[PDB]
Amino acid sequence: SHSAQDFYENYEPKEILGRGVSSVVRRCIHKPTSQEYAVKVIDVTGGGSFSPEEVRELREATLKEVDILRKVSGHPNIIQLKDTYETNTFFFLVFDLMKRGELFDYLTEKVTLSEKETRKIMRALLEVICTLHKLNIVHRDLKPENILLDDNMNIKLTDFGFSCQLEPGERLREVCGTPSYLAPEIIECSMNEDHPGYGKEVDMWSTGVIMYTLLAGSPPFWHRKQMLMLRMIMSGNYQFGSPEWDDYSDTVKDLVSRFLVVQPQNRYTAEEALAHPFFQQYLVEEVRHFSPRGKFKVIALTVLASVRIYYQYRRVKPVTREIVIRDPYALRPLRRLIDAYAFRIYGHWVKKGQQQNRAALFENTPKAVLLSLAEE
Amino acid sequence: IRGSRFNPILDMLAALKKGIIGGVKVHVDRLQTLISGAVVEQLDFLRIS
Amino acid sequence: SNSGVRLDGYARLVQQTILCHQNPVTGLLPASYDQKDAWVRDNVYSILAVWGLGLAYRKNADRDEDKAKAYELEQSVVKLMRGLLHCMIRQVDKVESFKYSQSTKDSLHAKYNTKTCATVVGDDQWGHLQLDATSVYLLFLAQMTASGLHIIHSLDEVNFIQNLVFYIEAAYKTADFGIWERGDKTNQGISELNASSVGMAKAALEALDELDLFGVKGGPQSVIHVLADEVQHCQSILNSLLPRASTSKEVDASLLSVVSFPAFAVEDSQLVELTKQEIITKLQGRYGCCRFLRDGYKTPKEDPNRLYYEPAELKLFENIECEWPLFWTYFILDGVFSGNAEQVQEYKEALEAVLIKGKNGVPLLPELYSVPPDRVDEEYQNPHTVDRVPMGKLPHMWGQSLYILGSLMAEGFLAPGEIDPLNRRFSTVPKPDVVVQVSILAETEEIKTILKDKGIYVETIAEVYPIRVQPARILSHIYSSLGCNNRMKLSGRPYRHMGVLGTSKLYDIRKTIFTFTPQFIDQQQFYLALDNKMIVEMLRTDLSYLCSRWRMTGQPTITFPISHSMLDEDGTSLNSSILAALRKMQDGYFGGARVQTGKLSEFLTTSCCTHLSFMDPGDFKALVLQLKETSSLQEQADILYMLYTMKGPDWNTELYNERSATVRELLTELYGKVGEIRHWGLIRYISGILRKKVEALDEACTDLLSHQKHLTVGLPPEPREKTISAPLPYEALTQLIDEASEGDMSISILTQEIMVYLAMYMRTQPGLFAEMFRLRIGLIIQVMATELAHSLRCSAEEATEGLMNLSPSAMKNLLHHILSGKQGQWQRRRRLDGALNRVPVGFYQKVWKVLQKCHGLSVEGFVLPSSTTREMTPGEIKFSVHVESVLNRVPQPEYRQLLVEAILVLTMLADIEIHSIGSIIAVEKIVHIANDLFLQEQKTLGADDTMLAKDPASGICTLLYDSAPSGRFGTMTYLSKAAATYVQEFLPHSICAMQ
Repeated sequence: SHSAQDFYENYEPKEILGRGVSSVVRRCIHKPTSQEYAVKVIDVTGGGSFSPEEVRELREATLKEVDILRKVSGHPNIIQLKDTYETNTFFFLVFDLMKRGELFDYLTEKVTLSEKETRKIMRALLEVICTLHKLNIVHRDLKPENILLDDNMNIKLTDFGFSCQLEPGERLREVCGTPSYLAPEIIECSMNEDHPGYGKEVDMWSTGVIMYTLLAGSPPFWHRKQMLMLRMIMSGNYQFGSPEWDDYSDTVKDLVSRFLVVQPQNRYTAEEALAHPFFQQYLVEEVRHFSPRGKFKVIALTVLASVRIYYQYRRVKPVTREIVIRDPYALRPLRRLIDAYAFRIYGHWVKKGQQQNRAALFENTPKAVLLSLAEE
Repeated sequence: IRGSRFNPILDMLAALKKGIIGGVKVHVDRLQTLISGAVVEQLDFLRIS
Repeated sequence: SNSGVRLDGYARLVQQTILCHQNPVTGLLPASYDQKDAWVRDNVYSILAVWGLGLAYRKNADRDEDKAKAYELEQSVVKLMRGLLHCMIRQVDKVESFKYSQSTKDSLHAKYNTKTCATVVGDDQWGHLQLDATSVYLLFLAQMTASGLHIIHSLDEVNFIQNLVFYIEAAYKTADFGIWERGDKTNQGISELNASSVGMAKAALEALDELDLFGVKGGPQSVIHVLADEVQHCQSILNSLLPRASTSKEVDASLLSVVSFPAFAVEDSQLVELTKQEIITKLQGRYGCCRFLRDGYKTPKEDPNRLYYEPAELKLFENIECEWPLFWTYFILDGVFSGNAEQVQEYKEALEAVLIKGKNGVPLLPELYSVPPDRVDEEYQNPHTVDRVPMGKLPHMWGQSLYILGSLMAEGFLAPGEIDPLNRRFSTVPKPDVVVQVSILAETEEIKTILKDKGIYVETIAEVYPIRVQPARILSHIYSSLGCNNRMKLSGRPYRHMGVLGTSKLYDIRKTIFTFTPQFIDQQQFYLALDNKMIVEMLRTDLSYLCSRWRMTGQPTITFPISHSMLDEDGTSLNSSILAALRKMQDGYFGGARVQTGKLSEFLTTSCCTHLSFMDPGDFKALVLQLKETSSLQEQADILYMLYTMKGPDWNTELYNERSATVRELLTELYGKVGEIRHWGLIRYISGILRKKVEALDEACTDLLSHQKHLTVGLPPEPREKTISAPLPYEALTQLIDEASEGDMSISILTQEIMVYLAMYMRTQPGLFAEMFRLRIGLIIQVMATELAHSLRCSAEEATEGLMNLSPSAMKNLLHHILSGKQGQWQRRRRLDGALNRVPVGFYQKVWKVLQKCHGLSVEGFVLPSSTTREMTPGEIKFSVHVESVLNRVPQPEYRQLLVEAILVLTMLADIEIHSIGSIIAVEKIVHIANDLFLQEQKTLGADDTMLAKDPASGICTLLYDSAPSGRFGTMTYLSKAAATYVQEFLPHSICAMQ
């Protein structure tokens, strides 16, 4: 909380990089070394339209945020707070410059992602979540919009505005965040005050939801009405589309089902998730010993794979323009091109909020008289 | 300048810019204009030696 | 010594090449060949070599012979300079006529004559409009004077130069024929903007900021005074349109001169390397470089006996642009200037091979090399392979003199610091920042007490008796007297608005200090200054603007008096926004700049001051009674409008028996009562009656046009709808907008306001105007009314009444909302898209690629022939215009959107197959087939007839409009199936699609 003169004579602002609800991010340089950085200027007065209780609570919130982010600093995959400057009207928070935007624009441009980058991002997120849980700190705000990408595909968590310390033996009873990412425990806290509380399970549910939306391309739960969406979430009857996931492995789908569990106790932890065979890999080892049955099994598996590879290659179908006449959605290239073209035509009506979402573009429902039955 | 001693030199430079220094008229301009159009005295003995 | 021999040889070469045709008495060289004419640009450019060799002689003379040689060369230079100045001064009437309004008929002649300094041609036989020549003339005049060489003799010529400065000061918004005297890309010359002219003008205006023409022995009135707003406007224009020469040429090689030795006016050197690499990779040839693509000058076709090119340049002027080594000899100087030597050697070696030796064995630069008339087909398949031959005039003094100067510079006899005493080589040096000083004053004692109550210490208008504060219009009326002469019929500088860049600096008038408030706090011009939010917004943008450039010496100074209208309703406290802004520029951070506050006493010792010397002394009576007795502002406005239109444009109403009350006086008095109630229900109504005009509207229009954009004023349909494709004068613009708005009066004001809103918006966020090619104010207005009606669920009249009552901040907010883009849901969005016809980014390219493999695309009778693809390129504008016109035949927005979807699905489906359809495609038939398939599928499912409804005039189900594009039940699948079926219908029983 040094004087503003130090910031004025040490950092020189530059052009705007982005805008927010009440803050804008600008580029700055460090005069001694000419190192680029990003500074977040927060107007605690809110342009003078804030009653002083609002100013006081915003100042308390930002002080809590800075002193909770002070401890976490050190992890390579987390945002680094380089300098802090405080005035009676403005806060200057200096972080690392990333380069590009966060996950929303990337996913919108690429429509859907493959498993190769998915494995890496999920591994990094699980490591970060495990480290955060080890430090007895919770976040409750995993959204794709709070994860930034570097030029080398590096992710680090940011926007900890809702993070708070959790004393052991305590059970929080507060409700916050986007309803689509709300775990059933939080909503149960909403209706009923007798429920004890929640914990890291909401974090696992959020991880499952973001994994689902990056894989399928649409959120697992979404509807035009909030009440029906909440009932949809409470029911916990997420379904798999038929002509959408016919080219994905069984292990990934099993992991999908394992992440999303209604019972809080049965939900998998970060350590348990990291031990799944999906992340299994080998470098080198020479202590493989077993019975002759093991040798026969391994040789049979090798022969079976060698035989099956050719048959799997042979299972390709031609273009079948007649099938295109009947149904073009069956073919994967036709589906991907139709999807990408629909996205580029209608690409500037996908933004923040429940009013507009990616799920509003796809219509897998058979639009007919069955739309009459909606709810009670 | 050496810190607080920087005031009298400012006053002297301002007075010099004004045009008069204790009843003496003064002119200020860039060196290139002054050197141009002026008689320059020649020392050519070194070339002979 | 060796230097003496080399300089003697160079002098001999120059004498044998250029000085042999100096043509004394007049002092003007002929413009080469047997043409018997004198072009200004060539005459100006032909003296640089002589000037450089004379300066080289002067420093090393030390002897009577060399001193005399330098004297003779200098007197030849001044003789030519005076001879060229005589041509300008003999035609003061045309300059005076051009000073008001812009036209080609009152423009100066571009080709002067030999002895007696007469005219050779009239005003309708040549292109007499070249700002570049005049600008470059003034630039070298300034450099010549700064070197220490007298050109000017009489003080009247100073007045003429001052008038000519105003003559060229409007180059950023005045279209010109161009340097090549050929107008736009094609012939039938139409005046159009180019970057070269403004790039040349900026440096010329910058050079004469303070340079006195009388040398070191001048007087109180010897310096040419120039503004600074025009320079920054020109810099913004050139930055916006640097990569492309104009809107019709992808690139012109003449941009090198702007970004090289003459008239350095460019920033952000990355653009410099970008344009250099682009010109190298696009215009480089074998024995020279081309001016621009598709120029037919001096070609074995075209029938050179004829002009006014017929629109048949399909392939007759492709890859046969001849050559121009002038741009090559520019490269050697550009390289040798700053720090480059290896490139200089490479370019010298390249240019030495293309040289020709004539009489006495001296260098000679040919004009161009022409392709042989027989080897033309080979070049079309193997460009830049067939040898060329010299052809045409080749005593080219321009390139020869430039090459001589470059060689002299490379030899090392002269230093780069001697050619430009003003040090124009350091334009790429960054400037860190500036600090802005702001002073706050109180109008009365009550306001001072109110500010002191909250802890703000200010001072009233009194007690500063040595310092006076006045608005800016009086300052403009003062500046309207500079360079005024009665004997030569010179009216001085015409009236114009001021930027905030001019009012910031202090002024001195007759041993007195004056400060002028910014022009945006003027409530007597327009009503947008009545809103505190916009006051804050324009303060923020203006502080940012001053903090950005500030190319003057000393800190700025801004005065912000606090007015009575800035208080709240009860008049006992300032508004919350004003107090917040005050607390914000306190603590030294407001907007995007550092703001320091204080008192004018401290700012006096450290602030730029300008000394000014040229102001130194040398039954209607029944209706009137009804108006007097009645009340209510509504009937007030109606009766005043009726009286003004019928009998009272200036007639006295005789309402008050002692004072003659004119209708205009009553109307302007009504403003005082209107402003207090904050009723936006008749203020615009009375403003339309008084026909108030917003200042700097032409600046906003030219900023709109400079973004490769087409404007359009008026509601649909044709022919009352217009198209402003070129900048227009203020009076012409006002007349055009009035004619377009007709008698609806308020439409003109609303159009002006929305234009101004776009005007301050594109600068901050030039990203939401993508996916758009043409804007219509009227269409936006109707969309606004429809959106407000839908939001309020009221009738059209109620929606219009609500819209016209909104505060201007509300219009800005709603415009931003709909520009961002943020049954009943899908259909509404499709209607909005069809209204705003937001076609995709690569739409025209895909349309062109599809047209390449088909005979055309018929749309309800009208057909787009495939022959258009060979006479036109996707990059230019005419294809976009034709495509939009073809797609705009249908009035229904949903139809145009579904047509776009169907033609795009045709584009994607054409890639899979490798065949030629050889037939015309009807998109409407494809749409109908897809609709029929969708209806049949829905009927097969079992849906009842109610949901399969039919629109009253479409034949298309509304559920199709409600349907999302993608998905397993989307419209894209139906459109693709219909397109594939139609393709199969006209295919020789074989698809053979592979990918």
